[PDB]
Amino acid sequence: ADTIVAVELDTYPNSYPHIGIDIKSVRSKKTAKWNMQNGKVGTAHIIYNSVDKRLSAVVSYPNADSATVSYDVDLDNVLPEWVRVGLSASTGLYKETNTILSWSFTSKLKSNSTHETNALHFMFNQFSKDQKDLILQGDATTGTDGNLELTRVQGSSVGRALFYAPVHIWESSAVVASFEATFTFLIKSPDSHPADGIAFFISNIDSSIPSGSTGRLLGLFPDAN
Amino acid sequence: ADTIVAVELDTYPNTPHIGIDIKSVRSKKTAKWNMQNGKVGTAHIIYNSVDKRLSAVVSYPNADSATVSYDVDLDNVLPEWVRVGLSASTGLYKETNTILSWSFTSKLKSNSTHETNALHFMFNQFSKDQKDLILQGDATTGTDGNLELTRVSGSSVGRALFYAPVHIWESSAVVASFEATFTFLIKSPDSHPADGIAFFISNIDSSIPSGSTGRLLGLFPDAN
Amino acid sequence: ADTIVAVELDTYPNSYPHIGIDIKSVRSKKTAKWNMQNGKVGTAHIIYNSVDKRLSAVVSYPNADSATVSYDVDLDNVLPEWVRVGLSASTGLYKETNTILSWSFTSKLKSNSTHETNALHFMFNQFSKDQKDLILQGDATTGTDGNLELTRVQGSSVGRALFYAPVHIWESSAVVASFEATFTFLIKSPDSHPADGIAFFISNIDSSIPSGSTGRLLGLFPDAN
Amino acid sequence: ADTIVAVELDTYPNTPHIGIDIKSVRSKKTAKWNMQNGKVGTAHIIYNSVDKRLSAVVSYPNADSATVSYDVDLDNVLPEWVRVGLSASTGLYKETNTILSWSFTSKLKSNSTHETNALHFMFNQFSKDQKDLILQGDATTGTDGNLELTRVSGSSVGRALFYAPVHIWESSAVVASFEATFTFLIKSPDSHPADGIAFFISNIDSSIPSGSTGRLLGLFPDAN
Repeated sequence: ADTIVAVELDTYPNSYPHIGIDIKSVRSKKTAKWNMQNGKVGTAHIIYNSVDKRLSAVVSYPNADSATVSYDVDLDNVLPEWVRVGLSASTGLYKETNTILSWSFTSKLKSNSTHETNALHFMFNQFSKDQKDLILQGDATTGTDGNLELTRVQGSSVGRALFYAPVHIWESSAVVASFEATFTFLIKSPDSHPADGIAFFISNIDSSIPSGSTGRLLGLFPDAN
Repeated sequence: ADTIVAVELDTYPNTPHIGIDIKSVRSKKTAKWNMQNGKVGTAHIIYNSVDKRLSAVVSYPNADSATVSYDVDLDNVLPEWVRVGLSASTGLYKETNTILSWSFTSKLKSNSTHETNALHFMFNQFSKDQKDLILQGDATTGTDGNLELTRVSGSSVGRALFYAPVHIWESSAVVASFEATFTFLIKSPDSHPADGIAFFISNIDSSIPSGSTGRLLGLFPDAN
Repeated sequence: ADTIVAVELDTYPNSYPHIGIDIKSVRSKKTAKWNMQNGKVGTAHIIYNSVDKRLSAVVSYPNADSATVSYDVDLDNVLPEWVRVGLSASTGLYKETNTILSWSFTSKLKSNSTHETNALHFMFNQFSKDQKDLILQGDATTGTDGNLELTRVQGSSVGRALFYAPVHIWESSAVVASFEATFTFLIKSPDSHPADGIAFFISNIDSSIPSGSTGRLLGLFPDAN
Repeated sequence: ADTIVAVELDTYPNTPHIGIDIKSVRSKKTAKWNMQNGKVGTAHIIYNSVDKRLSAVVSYPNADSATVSYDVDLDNVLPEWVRVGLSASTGLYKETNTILSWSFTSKLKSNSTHETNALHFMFNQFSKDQKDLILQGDATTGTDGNLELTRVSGSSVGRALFYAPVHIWESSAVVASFEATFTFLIKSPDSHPADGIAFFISNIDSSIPSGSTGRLLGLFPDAN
């Protein structure tokens, strides 16, 4: 199975819409109430550092309240050293979209050594149709008004975009490793109470959507069971 | 008087450790520090308004690192606008408190989509006339392209502050965060020297209080 | 007199609206045609580096054409080493505004020395009412919807905002010095053909608006004469 | 075959200089280079679509710098998507082509308000398993935390490419710009060594052509 660490946002009535931190399981290690806002653009900000060992996520909407969830986890003990970072989404049987308007990420490995910092950073505010630096899985596509549609714009759609370059998320010799990620999303549905999930995840480099991970398995987990 | 939050590394008797001071010289949290005389050290200080915890690591090449953290809401402690700086004091010893590099980054992300207000600077080489630094006391710039916080040749305090006020919090921001790194060199010919260096954040017109020598680091006027 | 190097945008019928590079004089060293677009947000991008010694500026409008002007100048020979960088605007006798929606700047001094880079960077996407890191001159004010109004929102208004910290723009020991600046502006007028000027400028640290620098002297020059 | 733009520094006879090569090994522009054996050098390469000029500086500590520039519209030369890398070749000499650090930054700013697509990486320490680098030929990572482009102990070519494709141009961008810095160390025991290092940009599946030894640098298949 893949190793997944995910910060996910979902409305699946398994049980209000919530934001949750998932460490290797769909049974969230920590959750907080999130008030989904149909048709508004949301902003999710994920941050981690190895001195604190605290994975944290804030989701806010313009003019509305922020939902925040934090969880103590040492990712050294959870992930491979080299990973791929990406975005996932799964639709229930409703008409709705999962559009990502922008995605940026920064990883930093600071050594013991004076000024020895290794860093990766990418920022996408505009996705082209041939976004060669992204691995698109599922029903995910780019170029859609310069956006990335993660789910098919077909109920029970699942889609994922991973950044191409493997990311060195930790190292047995860094005094501080840290990453931060931010994406803006828009979830539009015609329906009153649509079931939908978006997640930012970190997995082994060769992760693939497990067979049958639709719905609240979010394109990441093969099973709750 | 001035409002100070500081991460300080010192060896003063008054009974080596790294410590977090929130407004008083009586450290809210300290860890044991293994001062390596003549070796270059690096302090990394980090804070964000989601976790509300101030953390630091000091490391030396060969891997003795020390780290300390304190959960504090700096909105409730600091003014909205602050100046940031480096401070140091020597007891009666021949010693240096050299800063080879210092960099800082501050971000306020709004609830508004495409948020960010940011400030960042990086000093890897100090000039003799370093106009973007406010030098207080015995601090000087330029000696080897470095910053000397105390005077190089027995009781000397010095402080360097970045010129621009920094916006460290704003009421509607979804996350405020800052980060600071500085590499320092404390070189004493004496084996067990009394010395202290600190990264601090203060009201924008902080100046060295009367009597802030020794373990008060140029920061505090008393041991309250 | 101050030393001014400015990239300015103006419609003063002295003589189409143009973008011009000004080195110490209001009599632009180089100009290009600019088609002012009332009520639209424009983006100006200024870049310089000391290897090329080419000061360049691009102004674009969403969906419209770009105006670009470039000029060979070695700023080592023009400016003091330490400067203040800022934004200026002057209105003719028309009703119109000069609103800056965002301003970001980056200066970098790279030494001969391995990894010896000094850098300053600031980004404002939101200006508060008490923007303590800006020196406001003239009729300039902040907090206006989180914007900076450079001119009074009074015909023959002049206003300027300078960043607080002196900037080390060059050095006799850097192998490459460079800066880049970007700001978004909105110029609204009710009038058909309003006369207005906006500039990004670099001056000595203690520059002030010269007495009587209204109109096409832009808050920078004391005289054409 | 592969499309190459390269900034190369070499000492091959074939008659020291830094040069800009746009698709051929016959440099479009060269300047005189004063190779300092055993000293660490730093190459800085810069380009933006407004000026449409590719520029480079190589400096050594003690200030011999060399610089070269060429006015070229890289949209008309390069594919839209490229990979970037470092390349080196040794004649028959004992020598190293060590890379101590390499960093790159690419930006595409749209006409759209709040533009930016960006990529940046910074390597100051290479790992033995450096999965974000594609190593070709004799190049290896990890030796001292460094990248060795040719093999360290007579005719060796090696190239390192960053994994992710880079978007270096887009048709609606108001300015595309990139920047590259790398510090290198060429150490030969021999006084006048034949060697060449290059920063290059290629189609994303460039590989070492047959016969690209010596002055062809692992980049070109012939002297055309």
